[PDB]
Amino acid sequence: EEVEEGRSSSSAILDLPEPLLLHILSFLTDVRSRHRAALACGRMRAAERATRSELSLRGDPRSPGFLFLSHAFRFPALEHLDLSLVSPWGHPLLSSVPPPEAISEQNAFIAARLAGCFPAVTSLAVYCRDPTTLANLTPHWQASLRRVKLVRWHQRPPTLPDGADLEPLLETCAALRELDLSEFYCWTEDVVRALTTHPSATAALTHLDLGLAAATDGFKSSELGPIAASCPNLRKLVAPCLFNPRFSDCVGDDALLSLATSCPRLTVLRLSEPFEANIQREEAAITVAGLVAFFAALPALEDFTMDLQHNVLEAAPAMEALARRCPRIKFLTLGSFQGLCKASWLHLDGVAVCGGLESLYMKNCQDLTDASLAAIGRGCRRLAKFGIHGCDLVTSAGIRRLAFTLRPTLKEVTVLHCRLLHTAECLTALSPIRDRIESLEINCVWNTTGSWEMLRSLSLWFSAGQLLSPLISAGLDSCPVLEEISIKVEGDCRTRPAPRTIFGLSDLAGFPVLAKMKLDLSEAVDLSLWERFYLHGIESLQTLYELDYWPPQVHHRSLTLPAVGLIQRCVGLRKLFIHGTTHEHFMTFFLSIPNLRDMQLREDYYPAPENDLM
Amino acid sequence: LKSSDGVEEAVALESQTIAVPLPNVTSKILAKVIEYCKRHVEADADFMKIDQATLFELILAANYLNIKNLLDLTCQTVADMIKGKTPEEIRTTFNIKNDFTPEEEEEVRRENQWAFE
Repeated sequence: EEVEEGRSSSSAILDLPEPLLLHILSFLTDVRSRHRAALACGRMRAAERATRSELSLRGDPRSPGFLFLSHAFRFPALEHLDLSLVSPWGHPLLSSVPPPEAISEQNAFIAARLAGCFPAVTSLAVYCRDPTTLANLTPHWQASLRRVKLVRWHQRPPTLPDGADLEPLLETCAALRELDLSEFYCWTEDVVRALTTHPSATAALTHLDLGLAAATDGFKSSELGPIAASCPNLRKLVAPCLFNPRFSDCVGDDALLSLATSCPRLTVLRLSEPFEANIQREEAAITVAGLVAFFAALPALEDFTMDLQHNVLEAAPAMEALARRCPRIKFLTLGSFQGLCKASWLHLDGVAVCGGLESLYMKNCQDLTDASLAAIGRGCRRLAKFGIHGCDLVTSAGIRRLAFTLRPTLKEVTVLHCRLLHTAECLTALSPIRDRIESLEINCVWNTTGSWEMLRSLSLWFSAGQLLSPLISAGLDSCPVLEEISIKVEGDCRTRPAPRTIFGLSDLAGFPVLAKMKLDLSEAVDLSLWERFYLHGIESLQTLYELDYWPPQVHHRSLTLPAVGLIQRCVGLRKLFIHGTTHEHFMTFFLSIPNLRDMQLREDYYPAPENDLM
Repeated sequence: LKSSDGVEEAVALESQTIAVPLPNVTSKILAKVIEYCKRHVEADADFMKIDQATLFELILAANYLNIKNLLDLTCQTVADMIKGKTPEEIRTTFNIKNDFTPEEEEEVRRENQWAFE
């Protein structure tokens, strides 16, 4: 006969050997929970500090408040350190360039303190205004620094020699393997000069991302050629390229084969064409026979993106080549490839033959049909993610049959700007996975005229002036686990909304766990009237916790006064990021919003405004 | 395999301490350990719907018997219990006394301020 136990002095969790407590804490990735854990008791504080694996530094590490923290503020196991978000956002961090002997020993001090809190860093992200930031910041970590990510949305300092931005890394950091320049504005010449003149450093590199703030027209054949040739050990390459054959230095069959031959070990390759404006059907210098040879040189390839404006024609044989020569291919994104799957009755062809595919994304395939979708559904039984963008011959019946046939497996769907697929009809088409779909991305196009049980994430595209409200009637009325929403507005102000009409943000109020919003109006264009239109009713999203807001775009992007007022009524916000500026003092947000913690003005677009002097 | 009390099969290579007595794991906990190892074959969240006390005994057993996979799931569960809770609710759940002075507590808050959430 069991008796009920009373108040106990012992704590099972604290009575575990301390290593087992560290092991538990190592599984806790929510930062707010980790901070809360450290506040529970002294032992959990030790466990939290001993096991934190990543941190994004908040505040100004030049301030006494940071430098004169206790030695208890120590993270001995921390691998990834992100300094790119330190205040004030985008200012020079530990630069030698004066905004003379004081700046040097103040720089040395901050660095030493950072190395004191973060002894074990193997990956660093840093906002990098000029190379002396790197010179001051890497001596403490040069032995162990494996991945470096550079962030700069500002103009390249105009007096720097070619490649100077990357020199301090390439001279000093012998453990460097991974270089992420996706958000780093520099010239393509900088990358070429640095990477072809440092063979010691460059021969060891395995991962390279060359997005360069999405502000270049693309790497040329004469730039990509030498870069590849100097990096024989590349396993991952992400780069924008010039593909327009009106330019003689464009990337074509020769430049592609030369990349594969110089970097035979590639597993991840993502090439894209920077999009201006108006290229629709103009052909690329990439041919099907060229791609056959190309894929045959890349037997380890697993993840392939070739996102073009310029067209590659009759690509099915190249897809069959991909399946045969790259037996590990799993992740495939193609833009402006034509003839991807013809779908003859007796056999599977093209992309339908790639049986190992887990993700498939197709843009601007003009001859992709319902028949094509039938073959892909029969051939690609492992598809977890499916997307189509600007595929004007696919119908709701193609989607519906694909969704039904791939029911065991399909979790993420994108349908964007497909001519025959309006929103209501496309939502109905997804019926076979209504109770299974985790992520959905669609553009909203209305017709004037079962819960989504597992839908965690929603991304929506709109034209300027268009309303959100009809989304509820269109079929997304019940979404019990929907926690994040992304809204992006395209087009120009050539349609004024009727007076007293609003976008309809308050119509998301019936989603019980919607905590996160991305509202991107940067490409949407009196600016205050438009902000009123889009933001009105944001206050009624009761569980809204994190907001990313991009105001409309004049080189500064300022929130108007009604925009500030409507955001300031979001009483649940814990995190607020404005990608642009405000005339308002940042404290008015902290005072209006009782539990606001993380707020920052992140001007993460090129060119970022210079605000340097006090 | 012997209990603390007094139970044998071929799945036993899953425990690396084994690779016949086990004096530190009780009969109730050994029955559950074997149950987890049987299921992990060639052809889980439910198994983890147990009380807090049994959970902590299972962590202890998984460590002792050196079952990497069992220790991971069992410890991941505890981490999920910590998530989303105030410091007082963490304390309540796990029966922790607050050993901090108010000044130490303020130091912890001031330090936490240096990371983004």
